[PDB]
Amino acid sequence: LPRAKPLGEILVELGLARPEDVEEALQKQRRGGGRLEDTLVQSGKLRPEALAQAVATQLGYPYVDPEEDPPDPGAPLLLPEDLCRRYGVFPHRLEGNRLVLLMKDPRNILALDDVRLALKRKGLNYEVAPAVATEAAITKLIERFY
Amino acid sequence: LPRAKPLGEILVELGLARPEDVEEALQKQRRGGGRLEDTLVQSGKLRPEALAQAVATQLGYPYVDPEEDPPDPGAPLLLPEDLCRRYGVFPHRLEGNRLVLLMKDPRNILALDDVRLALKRKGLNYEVAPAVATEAAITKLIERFY
Amino acid sequence: LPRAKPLGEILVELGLARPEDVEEALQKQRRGGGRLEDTLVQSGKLRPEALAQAVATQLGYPYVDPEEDPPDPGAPLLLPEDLCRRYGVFPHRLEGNRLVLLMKDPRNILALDDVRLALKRKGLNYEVAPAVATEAAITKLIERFY
Amino acid sequence: LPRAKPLGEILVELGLARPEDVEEALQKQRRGGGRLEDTLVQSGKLRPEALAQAVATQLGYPYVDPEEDPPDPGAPLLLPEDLCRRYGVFPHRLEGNRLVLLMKDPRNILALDDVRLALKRKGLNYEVAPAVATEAAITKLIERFY
Amino acid sequence: QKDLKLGELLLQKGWISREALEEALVEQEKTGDLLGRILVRKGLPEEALYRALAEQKGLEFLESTEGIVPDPSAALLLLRSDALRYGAVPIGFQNGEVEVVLSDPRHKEAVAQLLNRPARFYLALPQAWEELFRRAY
Amino acid sequence: QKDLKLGELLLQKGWISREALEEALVEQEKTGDLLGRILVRKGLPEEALYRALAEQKGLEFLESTEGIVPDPSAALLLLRSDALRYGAVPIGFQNGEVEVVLSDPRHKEAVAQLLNRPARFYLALPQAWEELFRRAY
Amino acid sequence: QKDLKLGELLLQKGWISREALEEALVEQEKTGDLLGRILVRKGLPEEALYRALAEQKGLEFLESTEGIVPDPSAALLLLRSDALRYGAVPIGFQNGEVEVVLSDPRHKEAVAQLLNRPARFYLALPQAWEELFRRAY
Amino acid sequence: QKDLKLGELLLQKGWISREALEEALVEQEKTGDLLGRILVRKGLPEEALYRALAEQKGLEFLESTEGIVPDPSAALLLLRSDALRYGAVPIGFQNGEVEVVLSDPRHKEAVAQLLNRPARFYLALPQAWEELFRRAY
Repeated sequence: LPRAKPLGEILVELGLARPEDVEEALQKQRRGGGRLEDTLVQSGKLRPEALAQAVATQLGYPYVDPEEDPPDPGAPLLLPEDLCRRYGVFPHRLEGNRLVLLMKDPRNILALDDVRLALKRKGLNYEVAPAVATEAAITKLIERFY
Repeated sequence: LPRAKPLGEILVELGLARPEDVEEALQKQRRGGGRLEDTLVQSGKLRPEALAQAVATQLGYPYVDPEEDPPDPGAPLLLPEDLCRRYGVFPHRLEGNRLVLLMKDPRNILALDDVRLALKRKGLNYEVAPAVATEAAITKLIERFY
Repeated sequence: LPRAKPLGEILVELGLARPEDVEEALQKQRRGGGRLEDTLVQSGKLRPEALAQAVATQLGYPYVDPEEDPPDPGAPLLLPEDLCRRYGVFPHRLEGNRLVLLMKDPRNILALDDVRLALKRKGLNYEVAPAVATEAAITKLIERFY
Repeated sequence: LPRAKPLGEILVELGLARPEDVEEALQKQRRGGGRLEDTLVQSGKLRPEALAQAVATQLGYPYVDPEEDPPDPGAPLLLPEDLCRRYGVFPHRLEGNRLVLLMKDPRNILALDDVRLALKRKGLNYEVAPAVATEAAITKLIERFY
Repeated sequence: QKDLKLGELLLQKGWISREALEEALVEQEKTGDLLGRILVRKGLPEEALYRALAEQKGLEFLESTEGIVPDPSAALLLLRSDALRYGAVPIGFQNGEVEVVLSDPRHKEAVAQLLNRPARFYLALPQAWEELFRRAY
Repeated sequence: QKDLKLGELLLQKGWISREALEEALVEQEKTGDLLGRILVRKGLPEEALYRALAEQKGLEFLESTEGIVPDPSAALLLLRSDALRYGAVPIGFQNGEVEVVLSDPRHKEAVAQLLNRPARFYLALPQAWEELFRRAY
Repeated sequence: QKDLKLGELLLQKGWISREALEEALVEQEKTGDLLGRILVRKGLPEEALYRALAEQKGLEFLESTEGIVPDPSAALLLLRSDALRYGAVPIGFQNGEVEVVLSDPRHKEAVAQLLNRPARFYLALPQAWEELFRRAY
Repeated sequence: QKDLKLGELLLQKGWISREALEEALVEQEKTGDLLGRILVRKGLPEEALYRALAEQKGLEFLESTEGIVPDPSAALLLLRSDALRYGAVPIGFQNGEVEVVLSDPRHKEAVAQLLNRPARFYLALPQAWEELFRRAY
């Protein structure tokens, strides 16, 4: 898990990407061994727009701009900067055991797994209360607090 | 300690349980490694609130709600955060060698003897008066006062 | 009385304990090896107040009440927690090298003197100017400084 | 040094001691070895004022009231409480290399030498001109600053 | 008046159909209601607008009627029909605090409503606004 | 008016008969004199009073006027009768520290006399405190 | 003013019959009286009320007068009937707040007692107040 | 009204005769001037007066004729001739602070002057004071 509707093809179905970009992402699978999900964004093939809607579509996520959304200052310590920037993620408001983790792709299960473990080893009980956002803005937000 | 009645059984006396729930949960802890005080609810039988009011009752002590009852700061410093967290307990009223210890499980002797030792290092030769609380409420109490 | 005479009997004089309690405590010290005051505490006869009221009076020492009385924060540099615990004492008000050696029982002059000498082992060159507080207040007072 | 007149005889010149008291103190310099200044203070051959005034007369010193005469923060940094109490002293205003040193006996070279090493190793160039005050205030000046 | 073009992002993100943008945008200049709010239900899932608001305006990203709790203490501050067009329900009250949750903080015709006291903007759906008003207005 | 109640601590430590408390409280309202000063005479054995009072206000439990010497300048501030119903002739008289050794810091009507400037309280036996008047006014 | 839903802890913590809440809630909603004192006697034990109000308003439940010791600073001036009918005494200080023990923190005429100084409010039963009546003055 | 007893300390120091003390005290009671500035001339040196008094009243010790500086900004409160009979005068002047020479810290009428700005009291030699008086004001 997570399951539901695979990110690769939905990035394309939304009219925001080509099946060719899912395939080039898949070429990273062929040249690295990861999943579609992962590579759709990690190899830079499917459009960020496609991911903004598609990641959100596959599992059920909101999308928010980290520069403005209340970036709960204690939450940055919940996920040490390198375990935060490497995966394109940033901790926003905490909700008890839960974290509003803002991420470039909350369906990128490899990056997400490294973060999830960090959010339990360094963070909360994860119980994510997640959102989607470009890595660039997220990274700027991460840097502001660590 | 004190030895206590079984938690599930005090819940039976209170109209909060069947003896069936007590023994089934008991059989669960016999394999699970947790306590009856945990398995009455972990086995899916008795309400955690019922368990919470009932453990101190199981010992002859009151239900004390952690979001209400004053966590006199000397008490959490008397018994350290790590040590409190370790047993699911949170310190309250102090007197002479006395400490009220608000526990999810007042029966938990690991607290009371490791607490004893902590209290003695601080200067109290123990005389803990266990009291019981909802685990989540003391979790929040633990999070809020050291 | 109180005056010179041992704690118990002087407790009778102030209505703090009765001739019967002090006699049984004397019977206890015959094997107990302590002072009337120690066997009165050991036997469960004394109120913290019983001790404070008659013993101070006994020797012309003040009875002080630590909730208000000079809980001198620099005086622990003369009689630190180590020593406070050793004799059930607290460093009320410094005077040069002197210390208001708050003690559960100044009747035990030799204990006041042992502290006196022990003050040198920890700080300044002593000179006990002893006192007693409610035994419970001496305990709370000591806790306030460690 | 300090030298000038002998303390004992000055105590007497002021009408504040008998020559008989000076001589017993001198006998103490034969019955222990302390010098006249030590022996007078050790033997009690000084009216309190005799000591203070005689030294102020013998050598030349100021009259101050340490309760208000500036207990320069550098003073507790400069000379430690144990030493200060042992020799009856405590720095007041530090004056560059110099010091107004509160002292029960501004002539006693041994006491001054023990003080000197501390006032030499810390803060000053010693250059000390000790001041006259009641012992009550000497006590309070030492007592309040550490 | 200004933002990162509230409601146009939605087309870029696949959040809205082209037609939703063209209609809502004509209605924007024609009526004074703004594209952000106007687009909802024009080919715009309401949530997608909140994704856009969370991004284009920066309002705290909150939830639907099954998430956000109604509270007449504040909801009574603004008429349900206009409020629904505006895009907000003012919620809750302390002497020093009111929350305002809004779908279109671009709204040239009425954007300045509600936040005229110790309050700030949060972000949530018209679905919630109508139900939360009916439940508390 | 805060204390641990004179008459109650006194009964608790064996310091009074219950009747001393009850009658002294009546006289304490009918004449207005301090309960404590009244209790000594109504059935309280001297020291017994002062020890309770010292517990009531957290005061030092003191020795006599051999050491606790009054101030005649301060004594003449009050009519000695004011000072007597009050329960003390003052010791010292600082702007934030009159030294007072009252026979009953609990008694709300006579305790209110004398302190034109607040007192710091300490307390010993009535022999001392009545001597305190003999030594000052 | 916010709370943690008066009436809900009573049900959720097993303190009441739902009937206490619904009848009481309706009376608050229809008569304007306050849910706290309205709830008791409707299927709600007095103890049960106060524990819910304590948690809900960030306040604290009080035990009998062995615990709720009155504060003479006010209690000796306070009529015994004030201790009873507001169910209240102002006590000591903490931070800047002075405690107000109350028969009902929702019942603002009683929370008013003390408020010359900031306060945390505390809660207790009719018998706590009758015993406080009997002991305070 | 207090110090660590003028007259008596001066007698103890061997600075005055018993007669100087007593006659000076008669003059004190007769004129209102206090004993210290009176002991002098009756047998006490002013140096001796000042040295003992510095110890007696919380004073910082002052300097000789080669030390203390005159300044009308501060001194304009006590005329050189008042300063002379008093034995006291203000020292220097900062916009927010004055240092002051006392004579007798007990001379109620006179010690009430000198402080012509926020200020601190000090005390030492009459030689210094006289030259200071005559230049300061």
